[PDB]
Amino acid sequence: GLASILAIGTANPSNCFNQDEFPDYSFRVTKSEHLTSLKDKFKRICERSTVRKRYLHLTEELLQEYPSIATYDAPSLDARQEIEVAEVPKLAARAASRAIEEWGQPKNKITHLIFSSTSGIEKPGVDCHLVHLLGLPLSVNRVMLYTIGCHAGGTVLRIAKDLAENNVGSRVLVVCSELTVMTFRGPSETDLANLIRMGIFGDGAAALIIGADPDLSIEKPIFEIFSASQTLVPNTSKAIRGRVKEMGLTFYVDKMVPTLVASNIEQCLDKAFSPLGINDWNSIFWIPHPGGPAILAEIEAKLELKPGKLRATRHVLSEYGNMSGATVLFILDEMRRRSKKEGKGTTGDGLEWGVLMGFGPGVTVETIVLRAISVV
Repeated sequence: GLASILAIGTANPSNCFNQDEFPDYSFRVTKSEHLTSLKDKFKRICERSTVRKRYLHLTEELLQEYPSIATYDAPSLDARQEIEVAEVPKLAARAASRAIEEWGQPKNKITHLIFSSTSGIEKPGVDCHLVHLLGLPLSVNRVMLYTIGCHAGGTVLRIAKDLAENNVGSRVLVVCSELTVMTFRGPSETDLANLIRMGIFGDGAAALIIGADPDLSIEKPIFEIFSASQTLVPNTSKAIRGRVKEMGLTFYVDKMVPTLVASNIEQCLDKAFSPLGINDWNSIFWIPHPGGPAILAEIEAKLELKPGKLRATRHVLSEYGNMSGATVLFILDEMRRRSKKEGKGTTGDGLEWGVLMGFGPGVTVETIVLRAISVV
């Protein structure tokens, strides 16, 4: 049958930053408190973000130990790499442990590992580090995806489906582990995209167990991955940009990205749901990647979605910020948990069919058709 999500675990850095206090904090540790005009622009960015809290690995203590990271352009990649090759696997392990505990099965039955990370590019990779941290079998088939990034939630589900469905008895540990250590830099009037980034983006790791043909005596499917499509939006390379440089990972998101996504989402939805004869975008549950509040606003407006469709998505954006590829997996967890707490008939807010969408560099749209499972 279809590749099924059997368990979902999440983890965040232990340090929590309230958005109210973040402009004061960020401008102090980057020695920028004298840039009162720029700090005012960032408070406004933070007020419109709809982000209330984020978890960040970067503390004032780490910036004091690695002062190059607190600047904008100073050579800092070695420092960032030293932090992330250690921390990306550790956070991944915390999320994978929660996923494996919910799953309830022994780690000997994990046959595949898909690991997506922006950070910690190294040989051997954070996928190997995770195998040794979790004590996974040495024979686990690994797919290490470095630097995708924001659509990676859809990417790992697309790859997990084919691995799970082509290997009888296979159980796929999927992990997205995202720290902002690699992209964090001091504020500048010469980089608006990075002001937005330092307002919206938070750290997090989400892990899940995928298998086809679960043993229903011991395993509980939460969602089925019905189909997975990727597409490029034509002539939109350069709309979402990042390069690994001596200053770490650079970051650019164009102000037109909300419009570009909303302008293309209908084609993706039509290709995904026409085979099912589904047409009404209010009749399916929604897991859109919350790049920011503007992208969610434009999707709602364009598809004329009812006021509550994106409740789960907005909750995760508000409570954790944008955790890149991990975010949609956090939203899957939020949706199934809210569904149980509100006594809905399915894991997908009482609805049978759902869409999960990643938006990232390309510009790339990852469209996953999910089937919810009946709760009783």
